[PDB]
Amino acid sequence: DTHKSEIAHRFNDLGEENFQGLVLIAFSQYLQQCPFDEHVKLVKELTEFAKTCVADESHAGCDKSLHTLFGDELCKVATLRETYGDMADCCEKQEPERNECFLNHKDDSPDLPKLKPEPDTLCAEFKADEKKFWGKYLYEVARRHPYFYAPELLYYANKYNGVFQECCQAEDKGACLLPKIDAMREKVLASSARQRLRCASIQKFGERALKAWSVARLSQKFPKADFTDVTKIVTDLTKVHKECCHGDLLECADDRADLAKYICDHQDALSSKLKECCDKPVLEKSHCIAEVDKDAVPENLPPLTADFAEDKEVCKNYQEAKDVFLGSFLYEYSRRHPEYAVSVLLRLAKEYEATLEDCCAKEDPHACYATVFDKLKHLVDEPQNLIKKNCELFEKHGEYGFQNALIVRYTRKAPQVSTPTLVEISRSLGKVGTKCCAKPESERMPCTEDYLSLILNRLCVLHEKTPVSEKVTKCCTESLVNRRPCFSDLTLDETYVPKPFDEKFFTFHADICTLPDTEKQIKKQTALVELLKHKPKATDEQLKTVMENFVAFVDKCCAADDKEGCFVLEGPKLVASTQAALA
Ligand SMILES: C[C@H](CO)OC[C@@H](C)OC[C@H](C)OC[C@@H](C)O
Ligand SMILES: C[C@H](CO)OC[C@@H](C)OC[C@H](C)OC[C@@H](C)O
Ligand SMILES: C[C@H](CO)OC[C@@H](C)OC[C@H](C)OC[C@@H](C)O
Repeated sequence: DTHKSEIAHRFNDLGEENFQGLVLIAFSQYLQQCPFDEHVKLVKELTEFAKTCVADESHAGCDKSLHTLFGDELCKVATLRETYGDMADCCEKQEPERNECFLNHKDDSPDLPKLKPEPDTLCAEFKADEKKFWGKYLYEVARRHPYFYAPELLYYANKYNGVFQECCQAEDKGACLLPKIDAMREKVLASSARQRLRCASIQKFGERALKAWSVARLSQKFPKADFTDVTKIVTDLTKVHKECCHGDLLECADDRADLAKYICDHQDALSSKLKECCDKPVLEKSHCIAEVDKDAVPENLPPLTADFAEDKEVCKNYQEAKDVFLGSFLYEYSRRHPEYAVSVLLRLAKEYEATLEDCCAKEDPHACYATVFDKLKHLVDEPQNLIKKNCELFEKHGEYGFQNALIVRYTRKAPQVSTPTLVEISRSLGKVGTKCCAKPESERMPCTEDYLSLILNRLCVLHEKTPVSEKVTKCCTESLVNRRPCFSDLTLDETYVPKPFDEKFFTFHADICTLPDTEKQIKKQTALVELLKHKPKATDEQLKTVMENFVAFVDKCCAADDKEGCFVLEGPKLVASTQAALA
């Protein structure tokens, strides 16, 4: 009834600016290939209707579900079948099947042109119309990242406004803007891959998967909070995420504000670090809570062995409520160990489960489970050795070299995967050395495992849409928690049948010389994957040889008088020599 006017409710809660930015973000994530101009028209239609409903909630159609009015507007796009083909058959369904149908067509890899920041243009547009400028930013990020966490995206537009405000008054605009745009881009991609994982985890493993993970993570952040408080916040947070992942962006933002306000209302029970956040306006306040540091572990917490090893009544407590007991173990263990990664803590709780499953059936269980922490130690040693061996590799070779060593590893593990994905994934895995290796001791394992989760999740998303490795299938779907170690344990796929040498990847036109350093690296790393797809067992000496000849060749032609001529006429020599080197 009254609150059947969901659209009026949302508009009242969020205010017009946020309402519109959220509706814009929604259209952009569902119809990633429509122009801004079109999306602005749809947002204005729905805002105008919301305003009619606010004035009068009994107006016709004002009682429809917000998500229904929104799906109806999507279906009312004339080019819908021309552009999105099958997507239009979504329209023939009732909700919530219609939406689940639309969501299915969200495109994780839409391959839209690269935005190349032209600072003077950016600044002319920003000066012309600040509000259109920000809209075009939301649209452009949102269409590229159809699962971006919508309220954070509103936040980024507000935050970076100060950028343009200061930078666009300067004469040397590009010196001011370009470093900041780079940093903006960094946060955005980080944020995107994080939200992508939250959505994949809900969709492929269930809401409970994301809850477990959140319980670990918040217990580290708010180690003084009570289990029941963590539980309340995680559930409310998981609803917010499920809503954003399902395209319910207004309800998602509305629920998040409520959560931010609840966390500020109760900060004394939660963390003293929250004081910084709580006098801020709503988007910054939520951002600031999402980013707050771990509070200090309180004094006087009993040793974990008191409740979970020494205690003679573990088996009783576990059999009486298996799930609460493990949840509680997870909370207790997480609060005391901010230095452990979330997934390591989840792996610890699973192994603990396994142990009690075995131990409680036994004659005398207490003797069996009392040494459980000795059993668990390997789950902490292995991530540690991973980090140790990889960080020395990274520092021995630097980022690009480290990327190249993972190119070799990953092509072997998953040779069926497409070369652009193996290059993209391997370059990100190597950047995990750049982001994590130099961090403090108590940050290295959380940082390493968290970025590995984000990048393997990106591999799983791409792969699940066009499956070509049974092994990558296995590691993606068998267990969210064991993804990283499942991937880590892969050896050369002995099932794989080598492809013939693909020469095009070792032959070039003159415009290779003109490429940015990154694109040049990508060309080389692409060649590298191709070497291995052809000869997965090539020796390091062969690979270095080929790649040294490759760089040598490009140098030589790029320095020629006739570049094209040297590439085309000499190019067959690199091909010939490369093959001779693989004999
Ligand atoms: C579609 C329409 C532009 O005409 O809305 C986009 C606009 C309201 O952006 C909202 C976003 C939160 O703005 C950024 C801040 C700094 O104004
Ligand atoms: C209001 C604001 C929403 O993003 O609060 C978030 C805060 C409670 O924690 C975010 C934290 C990093 O958990 C994310 C996990 C669930 O992947
Ligand atoms: C909210 C809930 C307990 O009430 O916490 C999640 C609980 C099932 O964690 C147990 C354990 C970590 O599960 C291992 C799986 C989810 O990876």
